[PDB]
Amino acid sequence: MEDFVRQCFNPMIVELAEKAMKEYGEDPKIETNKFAAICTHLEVCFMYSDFHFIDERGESTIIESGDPNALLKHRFEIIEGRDRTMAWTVVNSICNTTGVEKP
Amino acid sequence: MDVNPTLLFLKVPAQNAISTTFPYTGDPPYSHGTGTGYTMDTVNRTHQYSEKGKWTTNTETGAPQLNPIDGPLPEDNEPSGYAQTDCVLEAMAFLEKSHPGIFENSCLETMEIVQQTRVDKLTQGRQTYDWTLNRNQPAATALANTIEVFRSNGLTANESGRLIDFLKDVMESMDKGEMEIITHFQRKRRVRDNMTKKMVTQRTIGKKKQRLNKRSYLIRALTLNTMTKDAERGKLKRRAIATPGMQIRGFVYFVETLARSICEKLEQSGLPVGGNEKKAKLANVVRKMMTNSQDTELSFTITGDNTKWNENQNPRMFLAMITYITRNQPEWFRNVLSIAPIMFSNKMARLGKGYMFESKSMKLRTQIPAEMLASIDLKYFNESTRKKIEKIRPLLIDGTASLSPGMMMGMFNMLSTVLGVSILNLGQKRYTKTTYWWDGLQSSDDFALIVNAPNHEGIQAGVDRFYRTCKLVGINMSKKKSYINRTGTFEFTSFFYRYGFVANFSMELPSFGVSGINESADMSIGVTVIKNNMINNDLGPATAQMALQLFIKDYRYTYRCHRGDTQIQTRRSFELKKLWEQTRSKAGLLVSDGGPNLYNIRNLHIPEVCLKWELMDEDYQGRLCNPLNPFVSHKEIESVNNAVVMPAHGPAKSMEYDAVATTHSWIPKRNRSILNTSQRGILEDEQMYQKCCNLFEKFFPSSSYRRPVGISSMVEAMVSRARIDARIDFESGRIKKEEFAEIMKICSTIEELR
Amino acid sequence: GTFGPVHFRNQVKIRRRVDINPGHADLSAKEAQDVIMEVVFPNEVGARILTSESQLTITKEKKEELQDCKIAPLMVAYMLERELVRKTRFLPVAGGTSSVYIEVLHLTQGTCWEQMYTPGGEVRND
RNA sequence: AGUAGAAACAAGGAGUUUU
RNA sequence: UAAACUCCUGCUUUUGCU
Repeated sequence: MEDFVRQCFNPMIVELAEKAMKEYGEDPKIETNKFAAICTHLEVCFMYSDFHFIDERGESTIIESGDPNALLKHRFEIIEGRDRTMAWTVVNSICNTTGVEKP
Repeated sequence: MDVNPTLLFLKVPAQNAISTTFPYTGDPPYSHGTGTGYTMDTVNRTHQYSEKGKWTTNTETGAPQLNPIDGPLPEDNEPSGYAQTDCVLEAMAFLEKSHPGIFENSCLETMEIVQQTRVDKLTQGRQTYDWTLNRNQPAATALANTIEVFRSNGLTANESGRLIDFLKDVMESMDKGEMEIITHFQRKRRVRDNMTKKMVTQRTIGKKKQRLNKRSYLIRALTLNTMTKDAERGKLKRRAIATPGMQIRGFVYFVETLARSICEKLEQSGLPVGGNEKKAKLANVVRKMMTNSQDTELSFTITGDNTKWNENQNPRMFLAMITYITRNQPEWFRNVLSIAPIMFSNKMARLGKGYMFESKSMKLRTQIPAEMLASIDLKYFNESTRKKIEKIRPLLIDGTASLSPGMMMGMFNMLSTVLGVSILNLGQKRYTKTTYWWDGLQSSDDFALIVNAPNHEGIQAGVDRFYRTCKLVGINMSKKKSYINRTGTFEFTSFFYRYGFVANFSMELPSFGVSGINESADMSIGVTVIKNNMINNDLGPATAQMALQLFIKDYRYTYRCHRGDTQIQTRRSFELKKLWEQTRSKAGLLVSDGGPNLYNIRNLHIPEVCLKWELMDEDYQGRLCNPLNPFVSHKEIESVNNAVVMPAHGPAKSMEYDAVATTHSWIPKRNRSILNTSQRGILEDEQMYQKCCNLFEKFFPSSSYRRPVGISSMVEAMVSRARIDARIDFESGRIKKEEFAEIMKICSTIEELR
Repeated sequence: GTFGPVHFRNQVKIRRRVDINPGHADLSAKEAQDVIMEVVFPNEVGARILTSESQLTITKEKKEELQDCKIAPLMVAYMLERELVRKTRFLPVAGGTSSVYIEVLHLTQGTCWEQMYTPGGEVRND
C-alpha cells in the first residue's frame, strides 16, 4: 500500500519520490505500484550510500558519527533521486573532469 | 484648372496605381470610450443571424445559450449561421478524398508536438485575460498567477513542466468548489525617525482571502474579454476583438497547431505563412485554371469577401470538424483537441467597461461598470443603446453574456479556414459531376474564387451552387463587397492581380521609420525594414533610398543625434566635435552619435557598427568594445534580436534584425501608472525577485540560454549544483582545499534556517 | 565584391523557400544547439546522442577559440549558434539561390532590370 | 467653447486648512 | 463646508479588497 509507503518508511524517501513521481502525469498515485516500485528502489539507493565517507589517506571504512553539519563528505554520490536536469548535470560533470565516456 | 488625382486611373490601370486609394498615411481610427456598445452590438448580431436554434440552458453554468446549427435552412440572402452537420462532415470527407490521408498524418505531428511542449509555449503571445483579477494581464503574469492558484488550491498536479498535466488540472479545477484565491489590499503603517525626531507614514500591502463557486468559477473559466479592435483600417465602425481566457488558449494552442498543419499540407490557404508564399499560391491557381482551358470555356473569377464571417461560425461545427479530422486516433488525443471547441461553445463574453454618464444640470460625469447592466433605470440610455440592452438583458449572466453561437476576432483562425477551403475543395471536377467547376483560395474572411463553365448560364449556375454550398455551413459571402469578372483581375487580402503580375499594396507602410526598441536596434531594424520590404512588400530602388534618407531624418529627431557638420544645436554639440577633430577616421564615425550616413542600397544587410568598422581608428570602437556595458543588460534568446512589429495580415509578428551588441542597445522606461493603482502589491513584492532570480541564474551557465527545467525549490536547486560544484573542484583545482571547507560550511547553514 | 552592369530584363520572380546562412557541416537545428551546449559549458548537454565523427573535430577547434576571444561572455557562444542555424525563408528569387547570393537578394533583382552582382570570397569547389 | 464620432477627452490621484 | 497650497502618475486610470 501507499499507506505502507507512508508508515513503515521515512518521509525523506517518500517526498523525494513524491516529486520523482510527479514527472509523467500519475500525480494522485493511481499507479500505487510504480509508486511502490521506486520507493523500494530509492531506499536501496540510501542504504547503498550512507555511513561511508572519504578519508584523507584514501582507505575504505565506516564512521559511527553521522553528524556532518556540511563538513564531512560521502563516498557514493546520490544521482537517482535528482531530476532529469540534475542527473545529466552530475553525469556530465564526471565525464568532463575525468577520461570517462558518457553513458 | 480643376485638379483631381483620381482621374489618373483613366490612363493607368487601377491595379497599377491602387496605392493612392490607401489612406494609410493618416492616423488609423481609434475607439475612444469602450467596446461595451460594440460587444452588445455583436451578441445581438450573433443571436439575430442564428435566431432559430433551440435555446437550451446549461447545467453547470446557468447560461441561456443558443444551439443554432442543423436548424431550419436559410430562406433568404441575409446571412445565417445555421450550419448543416451532415454537410460539414460531408464537405471535408471530401477533403481527404482530394488530398489523401491528410488528417491522421497531420495529427501525428500534432501527437508529437503535444509530446514535447512545455507550458512556456503558452506564456508567449498577446495579453490574455486572467480570471484571478478579471483584467487583461499580459501572458506571463496571467499564467504565473493561475498556477499558484492551484498551489493555493489543494491539487496542483501541474508542476511537471509539460502542459498536459496543466491541461489536466484546468479540467480538474472545475471540480473544486472552494477556489480560495488571493486578494491583496493596500494599507498604511506608522514609523519613527531618529535623526529629525519626526513621525511619518509608510505604504504597504495587506492580504485577504476570497472564495468562489461552481457557478462562479466556471463562468470566469469560460470568459472572453472583449476589447475594441483599435487601429483597424477600412471600417467606419469598429468591432469587438476577443481576448481568450487563461485556461482556454492552452487547449486552443493544440487546436490551431493541428489546423495550421492541415493548411500547410493544403495549397489554397495562404494564411500559415507570410505574404510571399501567398503571391505564389494566388498566381498558382490562375494557371491551374488554365489546365483544362479548352477551345471554348468561360472562366469568371470572383473577388469574394465573406460578410459577418465571425458571427456566422459556430464552434459546434468546429467540434464536428475536429471529431472527424481525428478519425481512429487515440482516445486521449481526440479528447484533448475536443475541449477547445467545447469551451468555445459555452463561452461567455464580458461586456467591457461600461458607459460614461453626463449631467447636463449638475455638470457631473460618472461611469458604471458593465455588470450593473442587469439592473439599471433604462431611461439613463439613449434610444439606440436602450435597444441593445433589451435584446440581451436575458443573456446577462454574472456580468457576462452567454454567446455560444459565433466566434469573434483575436480568438482563433485557421480551422474555420480549413472549413472554408473544404468547400473550395468541393469544386474540383470529380466532385461536381457537372460542367461548372470552381477553385480559389480562402484567407481569414477575404476569399477569391475562380469558377469556369462553358457559357454564362453555367457560371451563373456555378456561382450560386457555391453560394448555396457555403450557406450550408454558415459561410455567407458579402454580396456588397464582392463581384465577378474574367480571369486576371481580382484581389485577395488586398493582393491585387493585374493579368498575371501582382501589385502587393497590402500592409502598405504603417512604419518605415523609428520603431523605437533601442537606439541602435531600431536602426538595425530600421534599415532592415527598408531591406525586407524591397523583397517582401515590393518597394523599388529610389523609394528605398528615400525611405532610408528620411529614416535617418527622424532617427536623428527622436534621438537628437545630428552631425557636427550641421552647426545646429541640441542637448550636446560641443564634445561631438572632439570626436570630429581627433579621429582621423572622420567619415566612419557611428551615426547613433552624430556620424555620416554610409548606408545605401548595397549594404542594408550589414549591421551598423560592422559597416563602420574597417575604417575607425582604435580609440572609438575600443571605447565601444567595452563588454561591461551598463546600457545593454544582455537579454534572453526570445528577446535577443526580436521586436514585435505588427503587420496588417496578422495580430502580431516578431521579425529579427542583425543587431550587434553596442552601447546604444538600451532598454526603455517602464510605465509608472501601476504605482498609483491599488495593485501596487503585484510589483513591490515581485520587483525584488528578478533582482535575485538572476543571481541564481549566474550560477547556471545555460540558464540564460536555455530554459532550466529540473526540481523545484530554487534555494535547494543551486545547492545540489553547489555540492557537485564542490567535488570537481575538490578532486582538481587551483584554489586551496581549505577554502573548499568554507564552501562546505555554507550548505548546512542554509538548512539551519529550517 | 564586384558589380556588373544593368541587364534590363523584366522580373519573372520565383517564390521559393530558399536557405539563408546555414554555415558549417549542415547540422540539424537542435544538433546545432547541441554543439553550442558543449562549448558554452559541457555539464548541461543532456544529449542522448553524443555526436557523429565529423562533429568530433569541429568542436575541438571551436573549443579553444573562446579563450582566444577574451575572457568572454556567454553571448559569444550563441552567435556561433547563429551561423549554424539553417534558416529557410520563402523569398521571390529572380536569379541564383545560394547562401552567398541570398543575403543581398535586393541589390540584384528588380523591375525593368537585373543587377549582375559577383560578391567576393571563396567560390566553392563541391 | 473646442476636439471628436455611435463614446470619449475637456487631468486623474493623495494631503491639509477656514460660514 | 467653500477656497487654496502640498506629493505621485501620462499605455497599466479596463477594478478587486479592507
